[PDB]
Amino acid sequence: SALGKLQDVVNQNAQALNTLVKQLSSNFGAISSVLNDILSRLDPPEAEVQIDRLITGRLQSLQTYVTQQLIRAAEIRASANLAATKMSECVLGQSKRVDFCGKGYHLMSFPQSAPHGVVFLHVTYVPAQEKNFTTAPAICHDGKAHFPREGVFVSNGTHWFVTQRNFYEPQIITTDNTFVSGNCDVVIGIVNNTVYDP
Amino acid sequence: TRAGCLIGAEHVNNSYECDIPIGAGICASYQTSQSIIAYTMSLGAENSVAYSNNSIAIPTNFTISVTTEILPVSMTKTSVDCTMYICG
Amino acid sequence: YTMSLGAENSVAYSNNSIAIPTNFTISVTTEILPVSMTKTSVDCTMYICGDSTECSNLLLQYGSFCTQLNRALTGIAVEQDKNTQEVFAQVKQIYKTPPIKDFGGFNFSQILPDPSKPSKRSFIEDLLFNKVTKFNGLTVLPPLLTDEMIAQYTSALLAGTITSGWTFGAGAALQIPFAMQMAYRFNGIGVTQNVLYENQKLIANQFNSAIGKIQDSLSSTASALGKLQDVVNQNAQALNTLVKQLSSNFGAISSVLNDILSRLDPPEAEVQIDRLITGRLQSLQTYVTQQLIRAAEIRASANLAATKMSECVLGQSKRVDFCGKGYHLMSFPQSAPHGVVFLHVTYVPAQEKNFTTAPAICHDGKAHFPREGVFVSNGTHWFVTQRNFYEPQIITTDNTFVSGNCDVVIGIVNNTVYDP
Amino acid sequence: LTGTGVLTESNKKFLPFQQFGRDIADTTDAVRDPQTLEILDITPCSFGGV
Ligand SMILES: *[C@@H]1O[C@H](CO)[C@@H](O)[C@H](O)[C@H]1NC(C)=O
Ligand SMILES: *[C@@H]1O[C@H](CO)[C@@H](O)[C@H](O)[C@H]1NC(C)=O
Ligand SMILES: *[C@@H]1O[C@H](CO)[C@@H](O)[C@H](O)[C@H]1NC(C)=O
Ligand SMILES: *[C@@H]1O[C@H](CO)[C@@H](O)[C@H](O)[C@H]1NC(C)=O
Ligand SMILES: *[C@@H]1O[C@H](CO)[C@@H](O)[C@H](O)[C@H]1NC(C)=O
Ligand SMILES: *[C@@H]1O[C@H](CO)[C@@H](O)[C@H](O)[C@H]1NC(C)=O
Ligand SMILES: *[C@@H]1O[C@H](CO)[C@@H](O)[C@H](O)[C@H]1NC(C)=O
Ligand SMILES: *[C@@H]1O[C@H](CO)[C@@H](O)[C@H](O)[C@H]1NC(C)=O
Ligand SMILES: *[C@@H]1O[C@H](CO)[C@@H](O)[C@H](O)[C@H]1NC(C)=O
Ligand SMILES: *[C@@H]1O[C@H](CO)[C@@H](O)[C@H](O)[C@H]1NC(C)=O
Ligand SMILES: *[C@@H]1O[C@H](CO)[C@@H](O)[C@H](O)[C@H]1NC(C)=O
Repeated sequence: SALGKLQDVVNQNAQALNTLVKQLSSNFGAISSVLNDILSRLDPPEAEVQIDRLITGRLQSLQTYVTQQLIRAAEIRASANLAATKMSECVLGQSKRVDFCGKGYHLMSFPQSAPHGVVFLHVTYVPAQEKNFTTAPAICHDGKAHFPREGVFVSNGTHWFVTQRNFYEPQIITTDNTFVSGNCDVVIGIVNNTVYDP
Repeated sequence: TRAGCLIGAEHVNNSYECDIPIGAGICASYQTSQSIIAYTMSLGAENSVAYSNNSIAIPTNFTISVTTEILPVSMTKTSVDCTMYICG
Repeated sequence: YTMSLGAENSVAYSNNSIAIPTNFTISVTTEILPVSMTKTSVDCTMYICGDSTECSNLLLQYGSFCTQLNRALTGIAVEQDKNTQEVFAQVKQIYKTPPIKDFGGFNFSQILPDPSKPSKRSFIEDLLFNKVTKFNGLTVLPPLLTDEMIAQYTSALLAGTITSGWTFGAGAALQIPFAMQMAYRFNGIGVTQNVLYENQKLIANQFNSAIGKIQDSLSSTASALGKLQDVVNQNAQALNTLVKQLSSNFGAISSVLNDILSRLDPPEAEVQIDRLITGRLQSLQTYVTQQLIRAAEIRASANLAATKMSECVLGQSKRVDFCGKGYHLMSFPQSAPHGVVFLHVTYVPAQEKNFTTAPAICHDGKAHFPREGVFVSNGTHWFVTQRNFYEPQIITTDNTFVSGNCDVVIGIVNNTVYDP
Repeated sequence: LTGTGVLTESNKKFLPFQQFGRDIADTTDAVRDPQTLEILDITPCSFGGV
């Protein structure tokens, strides 16, 4: 049941073809549904009246089939354009669009062929094993605010560290991962702590 | 129901996923002595984030997951001659 | 009159002049997108003849046309259900907002559901739903999800976006203070976090004022929700035309089939019933074709809404003019009749001043290029702002890097580089 | 006028010269009894989908 989208198109096309074929078993108000019978049982002056109704019916059926086929080909073209954009933005390069090439942080996609379709193997990065940590926007060492450069200030309860935003890697808060900007009485939520100078 | 009268199913006071769509918030499923049950579909679990002004959660591990995305590309190319369908 | 394309502005361009904004305004826009149509089914046997048998026998000679129309309408209904299932159900666990609402100063009480109503919608959603407010064979099928379920989905998405940021659409939702979330989203457009951690009060005031202005605009002006009313008007007009097509004669002696079956004999009534059958069948086929063509555009709009729900609310987008006019910060989803309404919070710079700039500076024969910044001047002294917010810093060897000599770069200027 | 549907007493303000009644869909929903001067509402017979 996984390859359902690819099978639905085939089923719709088969149903359309079968209906177009079965539309030839109708008389549309005539005496028969076979032109051979009408032509071998009636004279040309009187058989055209019966042939015109079949012609009108079959023409209407064929026009309906062509209209439905164009409407379906529009959706198929939209899906093909989406698949091409995905192939260009996730197989030939890493993407940053959320929920565009899988759930999680996109890493790489692998193209795989399929009957009248394409299957993408989206390798994603899903974080796990969360853990609670108390945090502060910055710190006050000598009356100045030390905002982090790339990370977040966390504390295990007693000591303050600086780690990443997607993976817990505690490091000593030094003046190489934090920048000083402004005083220490304008930011709400700041916590006093020491900054190590190598 | 808000979509009509369902004759043949039993209305349970539980909430499960949607198997057979019926109408406005009503779904059907063949679950337990077996019978068809009608119920109100559930949108999901009721989680509650421990939000505060001085707490943050940082993941310590990770998991690489590979999912599949199936997209149709083309259809069967067909050609219908009118002189063989309307006539012949 | 001849329409005007706008004002005639003239950017004062020069090889040694740059404009760096000194302030900012938090704007909140509104984008409305139609997501679903009205699920309608048409019994062709009841619409073409009506409680009759001879006309049904005459119509059975036309093949599998009513089956085709019913299949097309059922596919349209399933597509409309998929259109609203793939937009509001991008979350597995229904999140809830904490009781204590302390988000740094951002007031979400007017965007979050209120206990006043039976835990159904919010003030903005109530305005949206109050602003866009059994037949001869036609029937309207109700949608799978109800207004309450779509509203609960939007509330869960909002709670997740407020209490976790973008960590609830990429795995497990982890808690984070809203101030640090706003700082991290400011660090994604070019501005540093020290600007937010010092103008948080002004930012919260501007956000509250923008939400109030959005509410006022929704209350006073009712012409905003036009894309949602247009679809309803088109569907109603299509249904009205399909109903009024039952009054035409199409060459027959009467539009009512009972008046024909009670006046003529079966030998002569078939000729008068065939005209009505053909006319009503052509009308119904035209209606179905137009409905499919309209459902195509509605599916396109629903896919656009799913895209603006995935990488716009469950993450910050860097696509220009895709999630608001300006630097996107955060978007908020709101339920609407047959549609979705986004509230795009965008960073808009303002109050820019004119400074003189240089590509690099030469200190000891070697060139110094900024790591992340632009060299500016107040007239006599050289500084460096970040990219968009004027924060003059002393040019040290920690915010610049040396690359070659200053004899190949056009625009070099002699200046002192501070060594700590 | 021949057809089918439930007949019920209507509260419409028929005029002394009006005999029939049509809605916005050009459908007869009210008639006057040719014997008793009473207006009856013609509501369609019950139907739906299965
Ligand atoms: C964080 O705290 C909340 C509330 O006590 C708790 O439900 C959650 O499990 C904690 N997370 C972890 C894994 O520390
Ligand atoms: C916090 O971390 C420090 C350094 O790793 C350690 O010495 C201390 O025991 C930890 N405290 C707690 C409460 O875990
Ligand atoms: C955080 O919230 C608690 C409870 O409302 C409050 O007592 C505390 O002062 C707050 N801290 C800051 C600085 O936001
Ligand atoms: C930080 O230190 C200053 C000066 O000692 C003091 O006034 C302030 O209360 C301290 N704040 C905290 C978070 O302890
Ligand atoms: C992360 O998970 C793997 C197995 O999934 C385990 O071997 C490893 O110890 C975990 N990391 C930590 C820090 O516990
Ligand atoms: C920035 O603009 C706001 C009004 O939006 C004003 O209140 C504030 O004083 C301005 N600040 C600066 C730096 O001019
Ligand atoms: C938020 O605004 C509403 C009015 O829209 C007000 O009643 C409420 O007290 C405000 N809440 C805060 C956080 O000030
Ligand atoms: C430029 O800035 C320096 C340092 O703030 C100041 O001493 C000097 O007067 C300023 N000059 C002008 C023209 O503003
Ligand atoms: C900048 O433009 C002016 C005016 O054309 C010119 O005189 C000057 O030499 C130019 N300087 C540079 C950086 O080439
Ligand atoms: C910069 O200084 C060098 C000598 O140190 C000199 O040759 C050059 O002309 C100066 N350039 C400017 C911008 O005056
Ligand atoms: C028809 O005759 C009946 C019985 O006498 C009488 O009740 C009724 O009013 C008459 N109706 C008309 C239209 O004359």
